[PDB]
Amino acid sequence: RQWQPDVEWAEQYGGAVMYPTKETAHWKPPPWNDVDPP
Amino acid sequence: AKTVLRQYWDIPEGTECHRKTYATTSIGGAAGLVVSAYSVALKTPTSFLEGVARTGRYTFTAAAIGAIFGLTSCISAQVREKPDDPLNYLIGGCAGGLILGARTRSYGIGAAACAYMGLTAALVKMGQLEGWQVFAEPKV
Amino acid sequence: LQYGPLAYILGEKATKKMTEKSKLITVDGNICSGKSKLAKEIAEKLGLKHFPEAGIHYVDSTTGDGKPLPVQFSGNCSLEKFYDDPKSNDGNSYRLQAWLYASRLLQYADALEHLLSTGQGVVLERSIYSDFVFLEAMYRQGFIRKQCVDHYNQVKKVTICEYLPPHVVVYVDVPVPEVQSRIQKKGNPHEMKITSAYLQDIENAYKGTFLPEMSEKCEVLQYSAWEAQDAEKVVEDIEYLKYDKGPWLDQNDRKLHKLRMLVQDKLEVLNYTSIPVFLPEVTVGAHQSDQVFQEFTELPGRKYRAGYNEDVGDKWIWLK
Amino acid sequence: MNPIIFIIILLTIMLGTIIVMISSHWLLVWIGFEMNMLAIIPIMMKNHNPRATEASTKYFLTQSTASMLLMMAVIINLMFSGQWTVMKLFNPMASMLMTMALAMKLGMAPFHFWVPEVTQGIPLSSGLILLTWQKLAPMSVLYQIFPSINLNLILTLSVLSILIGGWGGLNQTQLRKIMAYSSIAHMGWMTAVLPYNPTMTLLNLIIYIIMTSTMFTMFMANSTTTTLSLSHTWNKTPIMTVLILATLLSMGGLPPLSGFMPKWMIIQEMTKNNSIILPTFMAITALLNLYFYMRLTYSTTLTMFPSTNNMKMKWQFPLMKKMTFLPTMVVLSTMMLPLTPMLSVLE
Amino acid sequence: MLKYIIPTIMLMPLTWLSKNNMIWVNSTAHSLLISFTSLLLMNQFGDNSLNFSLLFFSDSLSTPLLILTMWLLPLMLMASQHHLSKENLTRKKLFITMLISLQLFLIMTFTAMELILFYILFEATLVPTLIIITRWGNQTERLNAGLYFLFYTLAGSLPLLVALIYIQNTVGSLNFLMLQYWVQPVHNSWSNVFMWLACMMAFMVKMPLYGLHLWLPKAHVEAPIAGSMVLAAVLLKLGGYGMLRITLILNPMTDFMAYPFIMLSLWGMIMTSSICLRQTDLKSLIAYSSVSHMALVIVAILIQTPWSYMGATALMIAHGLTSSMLFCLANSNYERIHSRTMILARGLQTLLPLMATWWLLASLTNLALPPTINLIGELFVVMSTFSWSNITIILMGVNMVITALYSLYMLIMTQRGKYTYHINNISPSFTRENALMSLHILPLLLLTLNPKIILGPLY
Amino acid sequence: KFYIQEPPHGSPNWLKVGLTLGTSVFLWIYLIKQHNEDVLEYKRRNGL
Amino acid sequence: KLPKTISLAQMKASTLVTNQKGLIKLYFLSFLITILISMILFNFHE
Amino acid sequence: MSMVYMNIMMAFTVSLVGLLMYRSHLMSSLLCLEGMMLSLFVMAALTILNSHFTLASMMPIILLVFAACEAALGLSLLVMVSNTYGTDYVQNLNLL
Ligand SMILES: CCCCCCCCCCCCCCCCCC(=O)OC[C@H](COP(=O)(O)OCCN)OC(=O)CCCCCCCCCCCCCCCCC
Ligand SMILES: CCCCCCCCCCCCO[C@@H]1O[C@H](CO)[C@@H](O[C@H]2O[C@H](CO)[C@@H](O)[C@H](O)[C@H]2O)[C@H](O)[C@H]1O
Ligand SMILES: CCCCCCCCCCCCO[C@@H]1O[C@H](CO)[C@@H](O[C@H]2O[C@H](CO)[C@@H](O)[C@H](O)[C@H]2O)[C@H](O)[C@H]1O
Ligand SMILES: CCCCCCCCCCCCO[C@@H]1O[C@H](CO)[C@@H](O[C@H]2O[C@H](CO)[C@@H](O)[C@H](O)[C@H]2O)[C@H](O)[C@H]1O
Ligand SMILES: CCCCCCCCCCCCO[C@@H]1O[C@H](CO)[C@@H](O[C@H]2O[C@H](CO)[C@@H](O)[C@H](O)[C@H]2O)[C@H](O)[C@H]1O
Ligand SMILES: Nc1nc2c(ncn2[C@@H]2O[C@H](COP(=O)(O)OP(=O)(O)OP(=O)(O)O)[C@@H](O)[C@H]2O)c(=O)[nH]1
Ligand SMILES: N=C(N)NC(=N)NCCc1ccc(I)c(Cl)c1
Ligand SMILES: [Mg+2]
Repeated sequence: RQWQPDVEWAEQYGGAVMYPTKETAHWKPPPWNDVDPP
Repeated sequence: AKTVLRQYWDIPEGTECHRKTYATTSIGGAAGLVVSAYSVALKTPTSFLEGVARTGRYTFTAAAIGAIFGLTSCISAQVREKPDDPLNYLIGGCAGGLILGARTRSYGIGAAACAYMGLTAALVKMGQLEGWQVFAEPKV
Repeated sequence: LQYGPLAYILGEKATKKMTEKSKLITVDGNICSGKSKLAKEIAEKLGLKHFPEAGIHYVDSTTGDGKPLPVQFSGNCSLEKFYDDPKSNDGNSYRLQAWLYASRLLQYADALEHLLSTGQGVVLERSIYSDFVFLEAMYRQGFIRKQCVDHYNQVKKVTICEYLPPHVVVYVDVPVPEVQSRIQKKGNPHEMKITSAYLQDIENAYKGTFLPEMSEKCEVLQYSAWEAQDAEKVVEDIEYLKYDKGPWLDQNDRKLHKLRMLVQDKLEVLNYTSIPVFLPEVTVGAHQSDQVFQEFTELPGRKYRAGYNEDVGDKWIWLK
Repeated sequence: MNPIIFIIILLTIMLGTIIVMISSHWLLVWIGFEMNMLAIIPIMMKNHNPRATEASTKYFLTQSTASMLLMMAVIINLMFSGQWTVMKLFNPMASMLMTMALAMKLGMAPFHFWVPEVTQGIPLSSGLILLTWQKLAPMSVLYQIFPSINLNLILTLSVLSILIGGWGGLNQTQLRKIMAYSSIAHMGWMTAVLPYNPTMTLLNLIIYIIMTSTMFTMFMANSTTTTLSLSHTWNKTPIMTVLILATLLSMGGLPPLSGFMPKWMIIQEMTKNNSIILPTFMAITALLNLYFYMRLTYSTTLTMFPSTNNMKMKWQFPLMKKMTFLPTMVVLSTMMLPLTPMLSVLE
Repeated sequence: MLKYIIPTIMLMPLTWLSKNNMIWVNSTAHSLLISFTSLLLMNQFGDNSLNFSLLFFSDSLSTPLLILTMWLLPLMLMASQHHLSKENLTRKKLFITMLISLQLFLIMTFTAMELILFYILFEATLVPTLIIITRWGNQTERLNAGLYFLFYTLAGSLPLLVALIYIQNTVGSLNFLMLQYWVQPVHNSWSNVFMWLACMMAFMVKMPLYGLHLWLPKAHVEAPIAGSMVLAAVLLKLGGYGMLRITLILNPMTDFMAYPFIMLSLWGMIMTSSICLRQTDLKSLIAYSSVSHMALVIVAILIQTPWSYMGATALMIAHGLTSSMLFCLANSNYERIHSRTMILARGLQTLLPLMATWWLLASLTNLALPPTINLIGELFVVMSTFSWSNITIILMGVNMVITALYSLYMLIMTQRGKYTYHINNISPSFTRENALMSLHILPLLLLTLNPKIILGPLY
Repeated sequence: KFYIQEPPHGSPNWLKVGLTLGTSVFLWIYLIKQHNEDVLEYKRRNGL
Repeated sequence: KLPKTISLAQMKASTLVTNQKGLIKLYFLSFLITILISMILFNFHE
Repeated sequence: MSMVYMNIMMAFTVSLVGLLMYRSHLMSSLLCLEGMMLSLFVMAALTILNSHFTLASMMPIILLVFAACEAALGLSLLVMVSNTYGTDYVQNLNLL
């Protein structure tokens, strides 16, 4: 059957940036609801 | 820029090689200083000396690229006896591209830079001969 | 008018409807602790709306014709299978728990909507505030992985922060040896497979974490199995509470307009229950979800928006 | 926020913009920018969280700085011409200061850094105002001072915005940052043609706003702020994926879609002025935008990403968001090319 | 052209308003009726083209390409409906809509008088084609095939737009009838060298020119059957049609500007023909075969002789039917064994005797057996390039040998030898498949009786 | 009575339906007239 | 007996543009450099 | 030009450079912003007074009113920033 994206393929677009580098290694995806913990 | 660029074009092709090499090295060095200024301002150097080193790396690399291009291009025009020939700048543009490959210690960057700088330099010569405008004055 | 800023501007403000009767009460306890019987008694004695505990098919009961849907439209989450095989490699245990948290979240938004739109109080059986005690027991018993608990806390963190906690938490305390006895008499073949260790973990979470946390912000009333039988004494206690803590005292019309705007929109309510976190137990492949979704649209009254389905008798569709 | 206060604040945002557009006096223009900035800060902060406060502060500092540079240019203009009429400036230092002031307000490169920062930190509806309505007032001023703008400065600003906007979008997974960089590049097209034909500036601006409003409206209907969240759309509202696909192809300038029109017409005006290298370079650089627009179409409409079990619960509820004007906007975002000669109404 | 535009548009409501189980019957039946009426475009005159209106015209170049386009739509419908049988109804209707929208853009593209109108339609074909490949391809790398196909095109097409707008400013019009009378010679200058390249490179990528061809095998390996059919038969010929038109305004600069492309074509046709001898994917072999055949078309167009233009027209039509038939034959095997590997299923003549005959006929036309229009077109080009330079006969002759070698190698490898023992699902050929093959080859061979209608304006 | 909860759009909004159709009929009448005075004014000015 | 290079070039140019600290101090410091360059190098103030 | 314009223009440039070259406190940058307004006020008043353009005599007052109002808003953001982090240091404003 026709291939569709799996979890490994989808996880490419889940990171903080599309192209990881050493500068942005500490970056994390922002909070889901935009609210940083107090 | 206008003053330096006008100096370069005023000197005829294939004559006064040293005067051509000063114009390009001055132009190249200024570009490298511009890059260094933004690099230091946006990506903060760890220490003051590290910032001075980075400015020297970018400024020398840019000046070296500009120096060899002016030297290579003007000698070729002189040796070949072909002043208004775009191929002289194609040779000069590639030589400058190789130095970038040397400074960055990469053969790929040297190969790519040769092609990309060489065509760009040759197009600049056609634009000078043909009167191509990059920032055209509004006419209509 | 469907509720919105215009209806609010024209005088649909919460403080006009709500009175001293306008209270949210939840009843907590272990399994077979009698919370259900007490919950109904408190509701009818105080004239509040009773919500039976939200189970797997709570969402079905509020949409469509209200009847339950086939199991494939809940993911095949099964409480029976959770008892038969807690450590199933199909991920059923946490898929169920993640589903029940979303069901409770939906029920909480419905109960809050009822309170804010009518002023009538509500009685719930457990809630999003107490749902973690089952998560914690499952994890301590090895039924779920630590990555599941991490996923649960992420969803909880960005969902429960939007809501106000219950005015009153009624906890019924029944010891584990007694709970296990009440289970055996009930005679449920699958539920009789429960272990006391699991039950004790449920109790530890209630007393270790839930009740200490609620007391800071709610009116917490505790009763034994025997004291919970006298529903008049329980109802008598509720009517003597002072309601001196909690965030409900900070609420006003403006802040309740925002809350009502949220709880009435069930997709906003459920937005973060589906965060794109690819956990094996809750991730569904594209081919399966596409197939199930197509079948769902084929169920009666599910192809179009409610009121636009000719196969169930909706009329005037060309003028609606 | 009380709904009446929200309405009055929104009307103040619009009023300040309208004051800029109807004013013949530089002071009233400056007041309009001041009024407008005051009223927009509260809609940036309305969710009250550290990221919105940071965005509001960064926005205030950028816009306040540009307002001081604008007033400096106006006062220099007064010194050398003795008048306040909104028109060509009478001093080249006044022209440079106002051009840089207006470039900062628009968020053009190299004054661009705040646009992705601020847009990410505020709600989608506030980001919709920031990237559409907030462009009108500065553009309307550029529309009137262009005869005295330095050509090299304006074309240098335009070229950088197209480059930065294109490269900036390649690395983004956040939809708001994708919109922010997409906006920066589009401003470069708008100002690149301004020295040649301001009508084509207005045409590009109007179409950009239509397409931008469509995307924000569709992101809001689903509460999607990331690429991966948007990849769940196929399993909730399949029609939205098709609409998002068409609008993305249009924002990429692909014929026969509406977004091809502004770039087609701008290329024409530039070439009529014997400008071949610049429009060619801009058109090729715009292929950077097409790449990361296409990437969104792959994860949203042309493939099916994995879903989660709790998604089944969403199937039981309808969309309750207003999505105001979306059916009209999406049709205008995609099907307007056969009516291109209608641009003459902007003359 | 409204008598073709409107009924094509009406195919869309036909498909969406059909009963669920009638979508293929209705769309196929009515698209065949449109194809029948397309033969009214044969009213061509010796001197003047058939000029309908201010927007559309049809000469002897566009008419055969129009007929081929509208003939190909029902064939693609027939070819697609099997592997789309499990698709849900709405997505089937969307698939058919893309094919119809592709026909709409194509027939408008081939009949536009003004070159910017041709450009917009020429570009618009990209959208449904890209959507057909990335949405309805089977494999993971259909996404990459789409990007390569998309960005190869736009890398060349944007300079073309700038040149076209520049030409209108200088000349005052881009109406092709006006250009025939107001055309002026192109003098030597670096500016005209880049005008020439901007006017031509977009069409070179489509053909595709050797060295800009690697997108094509990638696209074919990923496309569904209908995608390959339209791509091989029509979409490549958009570049051929574009070059035949725009060379009008490029003289005399084409004299020396054609050389590097002729060298790429003349050598490229040998390289790609040889590559076919070692291809292991059947679809990739047919894709490389197209590159080799289209190299002849590029040479014909560039040397600009009456004989070469006639050969180019015949080659474009002949290749379209032949290559489309080969993908259909390759796809019929694939729908049984679910692999494109050529060596997987051997000796199929033993198991499928009549499909072996179709393979034989498709191969014979691919190697240009006289008097198929495949040979007529090739022979005319070979005739004309010999006058251009006699040494070209060496490269032309060598290419003929290699083409026969890989064409028959395809036939021997898949149809002859022993059958693969473990492949036990080779069911008898369906009526649909036999009809599909015959609907390619029969009109192709019937054109031998009256070749003049495919020889183009220079006839 | 299929639905457990009465849908918001169970019954057509007759006030809204009347306003909608009244607007369409009003705009068409206003447009048709607008065209007629435009045609007469055009002929009058140009002497047709 | 290159699409990869162009794509690699763009990818590298994208990380230069977007790898930024997010600091108010550094962004406004770059505004000063731009204003200084606009005057000293290109004479946009004339 | 007259002597004064040199120094007033120099004062505006100094505060602009101060504004663009942050240190740590957000309040220091807000002071540079109000310094710029002050120099704009003086330069406007001098130009208007010296030319005897009577109706513009009000312009500098309008400038002061709006800039003060803008300053009140900036102060409000400063305190909201300081409530979150306990300081008004701009290096805390890097979540985005
Ligand atoms: C006329 C002059 C201008 C010409 C320019 C061209 C304009 C075209 C764009 C118009 C504006 C956008 C509107 C497009 C209409 C899309 C209609 C459609 O695709 O069908 C909707 C369908 C509904 O799905 P569902 O919700 O499930 O209900 C049916 C039960 N399955 O949705 C689905 O089922 C989802 C199926 C998965 C998606 C498949 C992706 C391939 C389909 C692409 C078709 C749209 C192409 C648009 C791109 C531009 C075309 C040139
Ligand atoms: C980023 C920091 C910004 C700091 C801004 C500080 C404000 C500075 C205001 C300076 C205003 C001076 O403006 C400048 O004055 C001189 C005085 O004649 C003008 O005049 C000069 O150039 C013109 C050219 O035609 C002629 O008058 C003459 O050659 C020369 O005197 C300039 O045309 C004008 O550009
Ligand atoms: C006033 C301005 C607007 C003008 C609108 C003019 C057209 C109005 C059409 C109204 C009738 C729509 O008809 C309604 O939709 C479709 C097709 O019609 C029908 O249902 C359809 O199902 C499938 C397709 O999915 C097919 O079998 C077939 O196309 C049809 O039976 C519905 O059973 C019918 O109730
Ligand atoms: C795959 C890509 C293939 C690319 C093929 C490239 C072909 C290259 C063709 C080279 C000829 C270009 O066109 C050439 O331009 C120069 C412009 O200076 C013209 O010459 C003109 O400039 C020179 C200056 O050096 C003057 O001496 C001359 O008097 C003037 O007419 C030539 O008359 C023309 O022959
Ligand atoms: C001349 C006009 C036509 C040109 C059109 C250009 C449009 C821009 C294309 C996107 C550019 C960035 O696109 C990005 O490129 C790099 C390098 O190829 C890819 O990067 C990928 O391949 C490289 C090697 O080739 C690996 O080092 C890398 O780890 C891998 O992720 C990214 O997967 C792709 O997303
Ligand atoms: N795994 C799991 N089971 C749950 C959860 N909530 C309820 N259940 C199960 O639902 C069943 C019935 O709910 P209970 O209230 O605990 O038992 P009950 O006898 O019917 O109700 P009362 O006696 O009145 O208190 C129990 O067997 C529980 O195991 C949960 O969050 N996770
Ligand atoms: N070409 C410019 N840069 N400016 C500009 N629009 N000039 C006016 C030329 C013009 C063009 C179209 C129309 I309709 C009209 Cl009435 C006038
Ligand atoms: Mg119970």
